[PDB]
Amino acid sequence: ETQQSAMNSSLDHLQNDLNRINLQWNRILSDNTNPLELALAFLDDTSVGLGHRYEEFNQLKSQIGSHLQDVVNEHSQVFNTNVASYGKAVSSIMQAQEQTLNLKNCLKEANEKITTDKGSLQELNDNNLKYTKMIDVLVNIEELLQIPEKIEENIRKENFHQVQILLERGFIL
Amino acid sequence: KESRAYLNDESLSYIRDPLNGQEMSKELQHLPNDSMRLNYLVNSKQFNVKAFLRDMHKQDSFNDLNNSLDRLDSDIQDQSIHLKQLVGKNFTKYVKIKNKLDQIYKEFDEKTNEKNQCDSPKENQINVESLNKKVDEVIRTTTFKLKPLMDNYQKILNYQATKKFIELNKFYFNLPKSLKRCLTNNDFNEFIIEYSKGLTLRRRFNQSSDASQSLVIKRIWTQIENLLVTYKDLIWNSLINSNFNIDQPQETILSLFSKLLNLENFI
Amino acid sequence: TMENIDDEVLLEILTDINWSIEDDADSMIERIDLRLAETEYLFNQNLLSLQKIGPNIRPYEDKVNDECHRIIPTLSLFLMEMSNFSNDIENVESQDNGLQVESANKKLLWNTLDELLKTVSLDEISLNQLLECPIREKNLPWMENQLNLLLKAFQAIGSDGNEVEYNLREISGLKQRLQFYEKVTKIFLNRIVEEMQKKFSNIRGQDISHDQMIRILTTLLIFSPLILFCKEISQKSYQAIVENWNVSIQPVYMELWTKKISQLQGIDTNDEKMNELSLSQLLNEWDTFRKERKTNDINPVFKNSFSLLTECLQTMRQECIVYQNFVEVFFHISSKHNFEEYIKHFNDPDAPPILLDTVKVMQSDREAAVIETQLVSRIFQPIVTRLSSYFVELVKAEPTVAPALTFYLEN
Amino acid sequence: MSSDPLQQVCDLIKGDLSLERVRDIKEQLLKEKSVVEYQLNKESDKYYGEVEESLKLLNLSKNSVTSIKQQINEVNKLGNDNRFAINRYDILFRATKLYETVNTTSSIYDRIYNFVALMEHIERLLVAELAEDALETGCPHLLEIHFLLTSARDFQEQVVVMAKEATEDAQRTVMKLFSRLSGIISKFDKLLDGLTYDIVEMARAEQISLAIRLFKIYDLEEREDLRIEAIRNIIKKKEIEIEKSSIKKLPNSKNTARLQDETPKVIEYPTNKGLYQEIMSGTISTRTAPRGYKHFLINGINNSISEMFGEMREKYVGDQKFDVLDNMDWIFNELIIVKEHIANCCPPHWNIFEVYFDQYYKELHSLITDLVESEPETIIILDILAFDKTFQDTLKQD
Repeated sequence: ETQQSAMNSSLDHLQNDLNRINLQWNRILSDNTNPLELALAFLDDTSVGLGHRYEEFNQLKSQIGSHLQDVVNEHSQVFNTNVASYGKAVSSIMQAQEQTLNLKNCLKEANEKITTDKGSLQELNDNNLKYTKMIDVLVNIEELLQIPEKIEENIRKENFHQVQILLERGFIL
Repeated sequence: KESRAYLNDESLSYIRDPLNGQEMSKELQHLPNDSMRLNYLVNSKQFNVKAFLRDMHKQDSFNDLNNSLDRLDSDIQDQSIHLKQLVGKNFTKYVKIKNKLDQIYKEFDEKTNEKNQCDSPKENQINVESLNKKVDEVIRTTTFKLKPLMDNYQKILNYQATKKFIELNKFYFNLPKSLKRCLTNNDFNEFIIEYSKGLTLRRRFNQSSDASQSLVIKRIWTQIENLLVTYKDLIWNSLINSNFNIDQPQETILSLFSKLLNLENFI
Repeated sequence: TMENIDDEVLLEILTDINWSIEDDADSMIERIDLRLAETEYLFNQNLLSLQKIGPNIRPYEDKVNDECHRIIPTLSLFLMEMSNFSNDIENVESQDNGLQVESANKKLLWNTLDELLKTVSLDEISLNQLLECPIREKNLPWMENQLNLLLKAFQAIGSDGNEVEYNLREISGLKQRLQFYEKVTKIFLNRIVEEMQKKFSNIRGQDISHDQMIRILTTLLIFSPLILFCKEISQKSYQAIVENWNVSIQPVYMELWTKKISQLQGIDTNDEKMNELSLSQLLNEWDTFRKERKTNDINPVFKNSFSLLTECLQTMRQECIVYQNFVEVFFHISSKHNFEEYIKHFNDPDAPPILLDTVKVMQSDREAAVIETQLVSRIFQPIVTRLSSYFVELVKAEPTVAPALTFYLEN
Repeated sequence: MSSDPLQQVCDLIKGDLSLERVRDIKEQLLKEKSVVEYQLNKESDKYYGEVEESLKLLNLSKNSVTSIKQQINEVNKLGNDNRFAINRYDILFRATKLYETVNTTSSIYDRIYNFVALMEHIERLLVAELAEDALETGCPHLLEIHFLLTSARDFQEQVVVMAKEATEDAQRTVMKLFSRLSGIISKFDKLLDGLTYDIVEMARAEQISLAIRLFKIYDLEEREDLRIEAIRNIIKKKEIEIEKSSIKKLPNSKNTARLQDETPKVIEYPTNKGLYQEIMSGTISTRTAPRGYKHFLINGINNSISEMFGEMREKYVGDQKFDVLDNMDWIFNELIIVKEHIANCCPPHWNIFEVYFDQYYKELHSLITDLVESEPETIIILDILAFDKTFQDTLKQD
């Protein structure tokens, strides 16, 4: 599908190209700028005289208005495309919500939330002061069981009891 | 906080403008930009050419050059006439439809990333600063989890290893069980025979597939070497001194060679 | 066949020994698990307020990034304010009637006719003509064009066919990328046979200790296959030509280093002579001129310190030339983008090592590590004189993004 | 260890060789480690998941927010596409020739400064309508807000007199200043005679269903419009403190200036470095700045018209001994009726609901003085002000 489109350009838009280009001589002659405070001081109000600047200005209103035959539909297009800085920078302000605020503060703060109240800083010690204690339970369960058994029932099978007395030497070591 | 703060005035003005786009050609009695491609007319603040796409009849597999092109020339002709003075001949609103269309975009080269903006609005130049410095601050967090995440993976790795030896009881043992059984009696013979029968179950865990369980391969490897040790012990005994029930020792070399070269026969 | 174990369950069971057997050693694993539990709760409250204030000591730099980024809040509300009020001036400016079918009708005349650039349908001239298998390897029509024609096969959203009021690829999408991915399925099997074939030539490539330099120049002949932006692995297939094809072809390099590195075995027997040179040292010292020189110390001759620059370098083939398999992972799949355009020019990685800012994962370092350490095992004179050797090995790799740190942690 | 020898005392509380009681003591240690690992288990899990969301959002916002400001690289660098391209026509002659006559606002300033003189001399009585209400002016949303927009057209002589600070001439704010004598303070004070007489007209016992509707509607329209207007001028010193104090106070000047900056860094120079953050362009663009005290500074006189009528209804004697809160709390009932009636009238400003609690400052401060010493009936001192404490609580939201 080629989609052959017939706008109003290169015959309409040539009046914007040539007659609004009178501003090279017309707008530089009347010099209708710098500032809009002529008859606020009530002095001149022309000044003088914004007719050739209205020949270029009205050449933008009419000669680029007859050029705006189908181009006042189509100048008329970046109202949803020159707001690309409005779709992003506020999104960058949302990103500044996310990064200048939420990444740094959720980072170091939502990091630092689960803190002491662990707690573990007590309880892992209380685990340790259980655990090693329970270790010295079972090791002292071992050695106190060892020499009473080894000398008793391993009377006969010597050099199997050498293992047992070695383990008592470790457990009391 | 809409003066100025860039968001509440953009939400109020620019997003009250969004519903003004949603009811511009849609509420123009009635979706006059299209021919009812969508009742809600998504979106009409932009094209949304999958939703509102009915500016003329076709709209077909190739006939978008037929009538959608004739929609372009049709409403570009009717809008070439009506838009010549709708905002056309009064083109101060078209000088402003080029001012906030191009000169605001000329300020969007100054509201870009970056380029020749000022450039001392500091955005500009790290747009991936959360990757440029906060993946570097998150690389200080990689120094953090360098301890902690590795602790989590070795943690659940060790718990999964407890699951793994929990998932292997007769096998991954039976090195010292059949090994201590071996020199003990005969090994019963069942403490070699039935022990490597019910272990030949899980030695066929190590044989119904092996890839690449060098753990389980080491298991049935030491099963093999131990079985060879009782083999050469058996024929060493029954050969050299030769003093037992001779039929029993030949039954030992017989059955032990049967299983031994049965698994070597599988090899 | 490859259950939840053998993912270093060997190295898990390499705590002490799987030497008969033990469930006692399983209890020993429970003891090491509680040791890690107190070391990791210890890391937890170490980092929970303390080094979470160490993370607030990081938020000097990071909240400072939120401070230049808080100027980006002023740059973002400055640009968003210029475009907020100026876009409100657009809302009153172009929409004087507004009435977008009377004031801004570039898209209300053209609700679908402004989106009318979908004429590249469909298939399949240059998909197999501009790439026989390829026509490439000179930034040629399969690199420059038929690649980007397969990007047009992916620019065609093959399941977003019509939206029939638009109807761009209603029946054109039935066989656009089905003939472009049928002919490029033949080019895909062509690069798959070029992957097993060229990677079997890389298995023949064993250039210089080890070095797979033929796999490096051959890896230059594979950067276009992984760049190949559709995208490149359409169904996890180009990476399976880079990984599942290199699955067995890791074990040619891994089997190569496996049989290779474990053969340097040579040692002494009994060195009471050198203890009569460090007993003869203190005899004529000091009280004299020393004696020792520093004398032997015959272990300082690199019987095992040779591997500290060799099997740390061959470990840096399992790691850092596997970080030149970070030039062969896909490569470095990035970046060419249409579809072989930028990597049509830029297909030359280092890759090793080189910095640290990423998140990734890899393999092919198990047996070189276990070979280097398990080789170094019965070493009873070391690590007394090898203090800064094994601690330099401990403090080897800080700044890379490779697992050579975990190797240095294994070291 | 220093715990273990103490634990050797704790298990040496079983005897000396006490293997059965050593076993049971080990079961006690197993109970202690058991519960300590239940709570350390789940607590460690909650901390671990906190680290999981912590690094999960440091991830998700490092990457995704790096692609949100880098999505502003995508869409904002897409903003730089049509910078000198867009709108398919003579935009150069649209912004420099057709917008040259936008710098030609002379005759509008002559007939609108002159008509701002004469017609707001007329609107010094017409838009300053009073005597007595006739719906508060009559119709102060027509009248007093006609003096607000007539003072917003004379915010060219009130707020954009502070924007036109030596723009191009000398009589733009001098020959038009005698055109602003009957122009600005005959419109702004006309909106303040209509605003003080609007809220005073809203302080008139009904006040009314159309008088406080129109009057308060002007006193929320020009009140909140004045609030965003002077908030746009204070955000012209805060958008200039954001902008010109990122220019003058970069710091790279580095003197900085003497003496138009520090002070007034950052304002910084009107028309347009000190004005265009409240002026064109600027789609507002004056800021407004009507009316300043419609109820932007005159909603305090409404809740202080029931809290100055309320405080005025004390009659400090207390007319028997403590009848201050009788008429004062009657003006608190009129403060609830005028409050909810005015929020029914005006949402943005003009006594939404603060008249009730302002009249609770009137009844609170009033009842804390009628029996301060024993000057009231000492036998009936606390019963009166306490009876209006709990009863005037129960007569309202309490």
